[PDB]
Amino acid sequence: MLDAFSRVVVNSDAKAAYVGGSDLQALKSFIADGNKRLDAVNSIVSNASCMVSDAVSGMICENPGLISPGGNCYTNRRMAACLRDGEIILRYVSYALLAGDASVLEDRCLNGLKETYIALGVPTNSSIRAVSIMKAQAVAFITNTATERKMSFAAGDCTSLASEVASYFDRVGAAIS
Amino acid sequence: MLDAFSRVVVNSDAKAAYVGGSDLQALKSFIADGNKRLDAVNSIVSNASCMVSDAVSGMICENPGLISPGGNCYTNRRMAACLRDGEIILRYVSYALLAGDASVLEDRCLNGLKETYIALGVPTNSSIRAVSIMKAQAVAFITNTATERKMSFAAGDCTSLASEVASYFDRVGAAIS
Amino acid sequence: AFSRVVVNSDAKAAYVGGSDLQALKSFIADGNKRLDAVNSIVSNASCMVSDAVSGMICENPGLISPGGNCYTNRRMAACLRDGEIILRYVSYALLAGDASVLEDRCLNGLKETYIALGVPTNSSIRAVSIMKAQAVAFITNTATERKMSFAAGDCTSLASEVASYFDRVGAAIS
Amino acid sequence: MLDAFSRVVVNSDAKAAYVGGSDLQALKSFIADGNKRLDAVNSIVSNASCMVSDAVSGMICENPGLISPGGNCYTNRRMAACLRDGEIILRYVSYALLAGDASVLEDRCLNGLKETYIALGVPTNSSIRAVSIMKAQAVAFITNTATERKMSFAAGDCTSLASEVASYFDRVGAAIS
Amino acid sequence: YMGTSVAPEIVLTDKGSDMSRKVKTEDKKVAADQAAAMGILANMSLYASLNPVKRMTYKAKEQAPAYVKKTGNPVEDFYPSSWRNMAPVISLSANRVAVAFEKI
Amino acid sequence: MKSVITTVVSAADAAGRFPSNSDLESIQGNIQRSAARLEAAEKLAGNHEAVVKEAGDACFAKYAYLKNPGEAGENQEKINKCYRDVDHYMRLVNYCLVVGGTGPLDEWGIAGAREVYRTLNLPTSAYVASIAYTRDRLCVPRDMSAQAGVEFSAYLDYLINALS
Amino acid sequence: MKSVITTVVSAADAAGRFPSNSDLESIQGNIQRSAARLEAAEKLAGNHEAVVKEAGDACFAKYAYLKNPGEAGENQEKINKCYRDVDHYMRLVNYCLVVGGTGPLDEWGIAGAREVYRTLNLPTSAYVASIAYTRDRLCVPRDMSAQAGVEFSAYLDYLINALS
Amino acid sequence: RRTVSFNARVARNKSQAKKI
Amino acid sequence: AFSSIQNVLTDAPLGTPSAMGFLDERTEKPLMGPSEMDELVYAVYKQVFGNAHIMESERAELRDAESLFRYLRDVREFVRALAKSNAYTSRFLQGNQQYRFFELNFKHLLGRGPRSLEEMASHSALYAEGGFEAVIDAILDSDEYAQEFGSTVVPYCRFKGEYPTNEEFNRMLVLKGANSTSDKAGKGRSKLCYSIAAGCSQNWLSMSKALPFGTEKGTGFNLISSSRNPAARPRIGTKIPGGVVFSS
Ligand SMILES: *C(=C)C1=C(C)[C@@H](Cc2[nH]c(/C=C3N=C(/C=C4\NC(=O)[C@H](C)[C@H]4[C@@H](*)C)C(C)=C\3CCC(=O)O)c(CCC(=O)O)c2C)NC1=O
Ligand SMILES: *C(=C)C1=C(C)[C@@H](Cc2[nH]c(/C=C3N=C(/C=C4\NC(=O)[C@H](C)[C@H]4[C@@H](*)C)C(C)=C\3CCC(=O)O)c(CCC(=O)O)c2C)NC1=O
Ligand SMILES: *[C@@H](C)[C@H]1/C(=C/C2=NC(=C\c3[nH]c(C[C@H]4NC(=O)C(C=C)=C4C)c(C)c3CCC(=O)O)/C(CCC(=O)O)=C2C)NC(=O)[C@@H]1C
Ligand SMILES: *[C@@H](C)[C@H]1/C(=C/C2=NC(=C\c3[nH]c(C[C@H]4NC(=O)C(C=C)=C4C)c(C)c3CCC(=O)O)/C(CCC(=O)O)=C2C)NC(=O)[C@@H]1C
Ligand SMILES: *[C@@H](C)[C@H]1/C(=C/C2=NC(=C\c3[nH]c(C[C@H]4NC(=O)C(C=C)=C4C)c(C)c3CCC(=O)O)/C(CCC(=O)O)=C2C)NC(=O)[C@@H]1C
Ligand SMILES: *[C@@H](C)[C@H]1/C(=C/C2=NC(=C\c3[nH]c(C[C@H]4NC(=O)C(C=C)=C4C)c(C)c3CCC(=O)O)/C(CCC(=O)O)=C2C)NC(=O)[C@@H]1C
Ligand SMILES: *[C@H](C)[C@H]1/C(=C/C2=NC(=C\c3[nH]c(C[C@H]4NC(=O)C(C=C)=C4C)c(C)c3CCC(=O)O)/C(CCC(=O)O)=C2C)NC(=O)[C@@H]1C
Ligand SMILES: *[C@H](C)[C@H]1/C(=C/C2=NC(=C\c3[nH]c(C[C@H]4NC(=O)C(C=C)=C4C)c(C)c3CCC(=O)O)/C(CCC(=O)O)=C2C)NC(=O)[C@@H]1C
Ligand SMILES: *[C@H](C)[C@H]1/C(=C/C2=NC(=C\c3[nH]c(C[C@H]4NC(=O)C(C=C)=C4C)c(C)c3CCC(=O)O)/C(CCC(=O)O)=C2C)NC(=O)[C@@H]1C
Ligand SMILES: *[C@H](C)[C@H]1/C(=C/C2=NC(=C\c3[nH]c(C[C@H]4NC(=O)C(C=C)=C4C)c(C)c3CCC(=O)O)/C(CCC(=O)O)=C2C)NC(=O)[C@@H]1C
Ligand SMILES: *[C@H](C)[C@H]1/C(=C/C2=NC(=C\c3[nH]c(C[C@H]4NC(=O)C(C=C)=C4C)c(C)c3CCC(=O)O)/C(CCC(=O)O)=C2C)NC(=O)[C@@H]1C
Ligand SMILES: *[C@H](C)[C@H]1/C(=C/C2=NC(=C\c3[nH]c(C[C@H]4NC(=O)C(C=C)=C4C)c(C)c3CCC(=O)O)/C(CCC(=O)O)=C2C)NC(=O)[C@@H]1C
Ligand SMILES: C=CC1=C(C)[C@@H](Cc2[nH]c(/C=C3N=C(/C=C4\NC(=O)[C@H](C)[C@H]4CC)C(C)=C\3CCC(=O)O)c(CCC(=O)O)c2C)NC1=O
Ligand SMILES: C=CC1=C(C)[C@@H](Cc2[nH]c(/C=C3N=C(/C=C4\NC(=O)[C@H](C)[C@H]4CC)C(C)=C\3CCC(=O)O)c(CCC(=O)O)c2C)NC1=O
Repeated sequence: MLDAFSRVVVNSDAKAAYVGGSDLQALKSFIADGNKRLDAVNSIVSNASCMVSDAVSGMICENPGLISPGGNCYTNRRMAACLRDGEIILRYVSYALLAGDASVLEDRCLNGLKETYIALGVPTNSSIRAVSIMKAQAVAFITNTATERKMSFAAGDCTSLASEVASYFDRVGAAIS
Repeated sequence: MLDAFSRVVVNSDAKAAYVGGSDLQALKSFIADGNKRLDAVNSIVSNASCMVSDAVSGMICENPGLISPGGNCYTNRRMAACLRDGEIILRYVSYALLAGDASVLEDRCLNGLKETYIALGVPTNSSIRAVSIMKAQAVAFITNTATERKMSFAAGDCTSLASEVASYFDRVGAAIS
Repeated sequence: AFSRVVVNSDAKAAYVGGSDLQALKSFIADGNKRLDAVNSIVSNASCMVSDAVSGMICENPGLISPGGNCYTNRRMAACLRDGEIILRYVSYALLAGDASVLEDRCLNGLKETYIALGVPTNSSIRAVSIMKAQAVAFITNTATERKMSFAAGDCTSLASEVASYFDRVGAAIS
Repeated sequence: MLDAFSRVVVNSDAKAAYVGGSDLQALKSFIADGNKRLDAVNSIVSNASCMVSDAVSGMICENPGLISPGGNCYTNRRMAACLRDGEIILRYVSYALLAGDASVLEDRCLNGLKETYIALGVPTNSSIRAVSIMKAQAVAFITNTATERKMSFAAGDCTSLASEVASYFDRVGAAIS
Repeated sequence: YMGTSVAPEIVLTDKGSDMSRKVKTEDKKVAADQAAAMGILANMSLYASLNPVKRMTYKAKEQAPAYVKKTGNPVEDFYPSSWRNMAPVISLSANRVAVAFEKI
Repeated sequence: MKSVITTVVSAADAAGRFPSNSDLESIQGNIQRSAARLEAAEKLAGNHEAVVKEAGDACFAKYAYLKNPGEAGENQEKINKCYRDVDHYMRLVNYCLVVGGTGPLDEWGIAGAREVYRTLNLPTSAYVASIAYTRDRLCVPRDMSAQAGVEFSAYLDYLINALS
Repeated sequence: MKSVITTVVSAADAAGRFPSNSDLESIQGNIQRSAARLEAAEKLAGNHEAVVKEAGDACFAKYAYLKNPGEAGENQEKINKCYRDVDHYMRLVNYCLVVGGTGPLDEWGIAGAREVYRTLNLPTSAYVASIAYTRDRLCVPRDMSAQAGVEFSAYLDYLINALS
Repeated sequence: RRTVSFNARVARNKSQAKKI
Repeated sequence: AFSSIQNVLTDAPLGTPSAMGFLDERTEKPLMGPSEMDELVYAVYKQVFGNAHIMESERAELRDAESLFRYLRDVREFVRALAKSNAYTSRFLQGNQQYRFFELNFKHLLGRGPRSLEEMASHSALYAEGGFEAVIDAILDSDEYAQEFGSTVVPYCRFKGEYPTNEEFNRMLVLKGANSTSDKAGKGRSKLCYSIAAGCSQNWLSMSKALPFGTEKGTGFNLISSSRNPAARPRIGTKIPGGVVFSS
């Protein structure tokens, strides 16, 4: 797996060149805003079990045929597996937010995720809703635009990290579509 | 005359039928609690132009990809066609509330609706989201818990009718699922 | 790749009502501050473009002389029209929080058009820089001759944001 | 796996129905003729070692190239593996006759059997012939019409058990063809 | 009966008295109202223009422009006559944003 | 599922053995006990609306804090999804009386159920208050026979001990 | 005992390796937060008796059906045990601020917690109605430092996300 | 080669339980 | 339980001398000595790791698990110590999917393939309650590991003949390959993942590459399709004297 500093190394190992100062200003700025990246990670992992409970049960609201007999989220065994999957997509995105690089989300969580969900028969138009309901809830606490649960941050712009998470949640949505 | 109120629907043309003052006075003693049910359907259709204006705009309020270039409520006319079919659903639900059964709704409005929306490429995962906004307006207007507008009703409880008009809105949601 | 109001040839008004503003005001962080910073510019839009292009003349009086560009009173009014349009998109860019509609509809090709008509670029860079230095003082309410009535707090985040938009205008004609 | 009572309740679970007195008259005759189902399966497992060796060597009789050099019942190594396999097939169809549903024969024995045989080189036309001999051996022990070995039963028809087990032997040929 | 767009329109009349209380369940073909969709399609297009966190996680597709023949002069190519001197004017009031695009 | 027939043929399958005489001695007991539990099955089938009506409001009489706002039984659609989730459990007791095993309960109704009720804030004490109401509402010579009541109540408190 | 110092020496022993200067830098960050999470330590430890008097009644303010005879908190010895079972967590949150890790909550308070509250029918909704009070009682310029209220309100909802 | 009357980690236990 | 391939066409399984050395009170085992020792360690390194080709500066981090193995002569404790290593999670956990990690635990520690989706989903139920060490010690302390390998022999791919499902033999043949085959060749991407969750089977050429020498590796393929049609209802008739009876 890779992080934000290691992607700069493995791109300049491919050119047989030392990492000069012309490639350090994307990394010296990374440790400058690195405190407010860590400040915005734990707004996601502390609200995580309410986010998976909202994003699954809002997918039931939009598609009510998931809980019909023969639906995919019908019985109690199939309902708990859907709650377990949305916690896993939230867990691997919150590694990639912490690392600053989408390597580890791609090849442990998204590796063969589409061919698994076809074989199980999981609907792909409802499973992209549950990663997009919680996409909007993950740009909530970064931008502090939450209805309930206001969290005490420090003042400044965090829309770079809010747009980076929205890149990461659509990387899931481009993988299971 | 309630059997003649299905005659004006079955001809596939326009016929107007009504009951008199003495005829409705026999109707409200025949059926149970019919003064509430005429108060139920008057509370919807007095606000029916605001109900489909808020629900279709409320569908864009959390899903703005429909008005994205490439979406389905784009280019000037599809938005007008979506507002027509939102008003089609509201008059069949309010007639199902008035007649007391869903027997005019599932065969004349929902029969064939699922195959028509997937033929046209209508996104059926968002039309259930537009029905559930209209369900949330309807149980406010029956129980007079609408915040921006309060009507004048005789006192009592109407939660049996509000559960009835909620259950017709799931039948629209079950057919398009 | 411009913005969500891509309704070109249709609509043109698009207001936002009251309850849908409550869906918007509970959706922007410092959305009360961002609306007051837009209204501190667009209430003073006539005096901003008048003092900028007169102060451009007050530092460079060669544009009133014959041969200069802002001779022949239409062309002074066309410079007053172009001073407004640079202000109205940046006052939109403070509102939307992005420069995507500004870089596509207003700033795109602005270098090649001004050298086509013989517009002096260096004087217009001075004209935006006067409009940059005014709107910092309007947003932080350090405007000298007129002080607005705002609520208490700071607006130094938005004043750094609007200077980033005015530097994009100065980059696009440099 | 399922049996004949579990097969009915997964049919009603697709409709969310109750297993009532209309559906229960098939299950009330499965227990009514349930003595004859037990009376028929110890007519088969009491003769199962004679049934396998007659069916395998009766397949050698109609095809003597199976025991020449290059046949796939040639040595002692290959002939004992063929005798083991026909005992496995007769074991799983005695489970399926006992349950009254061919679920356990179809997922454990027959699922994936065609790909083993086209990787190990097993001829499938003669393997169907060894199963089709012991189908005819099984219907002669149930109806008590074998030439040797008359077993002691009670009087009546077991003609629906003899054709139920003939359909279980027909699924083995349909799965390796 | 599906595509014909008819629907039972119910009208209640009540004047308080007992002999004033008809219900009229007649049938009308409802019509797609073209003009009031622009009070919904435009206002939601500027609701979603001003969302900071619905312009991310709901990203629009990459719309191609019209066939603008770059004639060669940049004052017609980059700034055509349909977009000549157009700019947004924002008119705030109490509980209203009210942008407008007009030639200024 | 799990029943009397699937127990003895998977005990036989792991040993590589044919159906022996002890396995056919078991399914004789499925024949003899069947007239009890197929009478309790077809009594609960034609009476399932009134036994989940009485089990539903005995839940809210003991726990009237659920109709406080913010709780589980907040509005009428959440009351209606409570009467549905106890009509699901009386369907599975009818499925377990027909099969003659605990199979349809512990993999359509009990598997995953502690996980989904913990996330969605549903209390399990309200679920066991409904099921234990129907176990006392049964009386011996009126609602069924005396041996159908022993089959019907034993599948009721297997569900109680699984949720406890 | 999961903390910052054990996970960089149990991932070098599991690597079979000396600690190099990557996991020397991993507890340079232990120096920087030690001034702030030990600020919240004794601020809880001198105030612990009032913040369970103010949080423990809020589950008996929310859930007054607990005092009913036949239910969970039906006499005072069950009330006195209930204020003990929330002072155990405030003792355990005090250890999680000291060690810098989630260890003493993971192995003493949530380890096997979901089975004992199920079998004794102690409702876990009233446990996280009481940690949610102290998550909503702290005002950060009054009660502690600004960074200590980050670390106090990180281990309280860590209990909430583990108990539900 | 497994020799059924055999164990693996109660063999660890009883040599440190007969000494106790 | 005859199995015509096992000790005929393959080799004999390697391991320690006996299991009666643990009851010997003056020793712990028949003491093998360091030529009879390290050639058994060569067979544990070729089986838990695939053919990973571990270097000299990667074996130095496994110095402590061998030094315990040459005193406590238990093979199962050596396999348990090598699966909690960094060299087992940097090859089979780090850049793989979750069912790729699970399907290699059945190869490296059991010599078979997983038989079910229900058996496979219970291994992800143990991942939620203890991580990857809860998966590894539950395989090692199972009943299936005790009555096939024990403390005595290396966990080898065993041709049994009497598999509990026929599909279990198919997924074992896809998982092991030839001897010039490691298990890093896919980029993550579990091979058995589609067939476990759907219920279908494998491809005949991928299984017959991994069969031994002398077992008709590939013949029997008709030139039509390789799998079965579940929706087909054929007519299979039996001749009686009079006509033909279709007992369907
Ligand atoms: C984005 C900011 C945005 C929305 C969100 C969405 C608004 C929305 N509103 C409701 C609820 C109701 N809508 C009602 C309709 C009307 N109210 C009136 O008084 C007139 C008659 C009519 C048209 C304006 C009613 C009565 C309700 C219920 C009461 C209430 O106001 O809450 C919903 C559904 C439930 C909800 O999520 O709140 C939505 C989605 N439109 C937007 O632009
Ligand atoms: C010469 C004839 C001449 C100039 C040169 C130029 C002077 C000048 N003034 C500013 C600054 C501001 N202009 C402002 C605009 C207004 N003030 C008002 O109250 C009304 C609303 C409006 C129009 C008159 C404001 C608010 C400022 C900032 C306050 C300040 O005094 O600094 C600049 C830009 C700053 C700089 O970079 O120097 C210039 C160049 N005007 C002339 O008439
Ligand atoms: C958990 C309790 C969090 C929390 C998260 C938020 N969720 C937000 C919005 C949202 N919620 C739902 C599900 C809800 N809507 C429904 O229609 C139904 C029923 C059918 C349910 C259960 C949806 C679909 C959405 C939409 C997201 C979107 O499309 O934009 C939300 C507000 C928006 C936001 O700020 O992200 C939040 C904050 N709420 C909380 O306060 C705690 C921390
Ligand atoms: C945008 C998402 C937020 C916002 C973020 C900011 N946070 C800033 C500083 C900050 N946050 C913390 C706590 C944090 N650091 C850690 O090491 C850990 C974990 C152990 C956490 C949770 C600290 C210590 C700081 C620095 C000083 C302070 O505020 O205490 C910050 C300033 C930038 C910076 O100093 O790096 C910003 C902008 N503020 C917001 O308003 C939005 C909502
Ligand atoms: C063991 C001897 C049992 C027994 C078994 C039965 N076998 C029955 C029929 C049958 N057997 C063969 C094979 C036989 N015929 C050959 O030509 C050769 C050698 C080349 C052999 C070994 C065949 C072909 C058939 C007929 C199957 C068919 O028609 O396709 C049988 C059927 C009843 C009957 O024979 O009338 C039974 C019961 N018979 C016994 O009594 C002992 C217990
Ligand atoms: C058709 C295969 C036979 C035939 C069968 C009949 N068997 C009948 C009754 C029967 N069989 C058994 C023994 C069986 N039941 C068990 O519980 C066990 C093992 C535990 C076995 C092997 C019994 C006990 C009975 C019942 C009669 C009695 O108790 O003596 C039977 C009667 C119909 C019925 O009662 O179901 C029939 C027709 N008889 C035939 O002629 C063909 C060849
Ligand atoms: C609106 C909120 C939806 C949406 C709707 C669209 N529907 C379009 C056409 C259409 N809709 C119906 C169903 C409705 N109209 C009827 O006349 C009747 C029957 C009484 C019903 C139930 C029909 C039948 C049709 C047209 C099919 C035909 O005429 O052959 C439509 C136009 C599609 C187009 O022009 O390409 C739209 C946009 N689309 C949305 O995005 C939301 C979810
Ligand atoms: C439930 C949605 C309401 C509510 C309804 C009640 N209305 C009651 C009496 C009542 N209703 C009407 C009007 C109704 N009858 C008609 O014939 C027509 C015309 C089509 C309509 C709209 C009248 C005139 C009355 C009598 C009032 C009076 O005496 O002045 C009522 C009382 C019981 C009953 O009579 O059935 C109820 C409960 N009340 C509510 O609280 C919700 C909001
Ligand atoms: C004033 C402070 C400047 C200056 C301005 C002049 N601009 C002239 C023409 C012109 N410029 C643009 C580009 C820009 N203005 C717009 O209105 C829009 C669209 C919204 C854009 C992108 C345009 C489009 C035009 C009009 C030409 C056309 O439509 O093709 C101009 C007139 C030049 C002339 O008539 O020869 C002047 C004087 N020039 C200055 O000296 C100061 C620095
Ligand atoms: C920065 C440009 C200013 C400044 C801005 C602040 N405004 C604050 C609150 C506030 N502002 C308005 C007006 C604005 N909000 C709207 O919704 C609309 C249009 C409908 C406009 C023009 C209102 C109504 C409020 C709320 C006041 C109240 O609650 O009564 C504010 C306080 C923080 C906040 O409320 O978010 C600030 C800092 N104030 C400044 O100091 C600089 C100069
Ligand atoms: C009533 C006595 C309860 C109560 C129940 C509520 N349940 C809610 C949702 C719900 N119920 C189930 C389990 C159900 N589904 C099945 O397939 C089977 C077995 C065949 C059963 C028993 C599930 C899985 C769900 C969640 C998904 C859904 O809505 O269908 C519910 C709504 C909660 C919510 O919106 O999140 C309620 C209120 N409520 C009570 O007061 C007691 C505890
Ligand atoms: C060198 C300083 C000594 C000496 C060393 C020898 N040690 C031998 C075996 C051995 N050592 C340990 C302890 C160490 N290994 C571990 O794995 C752990 C804990 C993780 C520790 C502390 C153990 C457990 C063993 C036995 C395992 C094995 O058989 O290798 C050893 C081999 C003896 C032999 O050949 O049988 C030697 C030579 N011995 C010396 O004479 C000097 C003083
Ligand atoms: C499927 C299972 C099944 C049941 C368990 C019962 C449950 C049940 N009992 C009663 C209804 C009743 N049940 C009884 C019987 C008794 N009440 C007592 O106090 C005595 C202990 C006991 C005698 C045996 C009586 C007296 C009534 C009528 C009064 C009442 O509502 O309880 C009703 C209302 C409808 C009716 O009257 O039939 C229902 C659904 N019915 C079923 O269909
Ligand atoms: C170590 C952990 C710890 C806590 C979480 C708090 C919890 C707490 N809060 C209060 C008590 C109080 N706390 C506040 C403070 C506030 N109330 C508000 O509404 C404001 C938003 C906020 C300012 C920051 C006020 C005003 C009271 C008195 C009113 C009351 O809550 O009864 C008390 C009673 C004694 C006291 O005042 O301290 C306690 C124990 N104290 C602690 O020692």
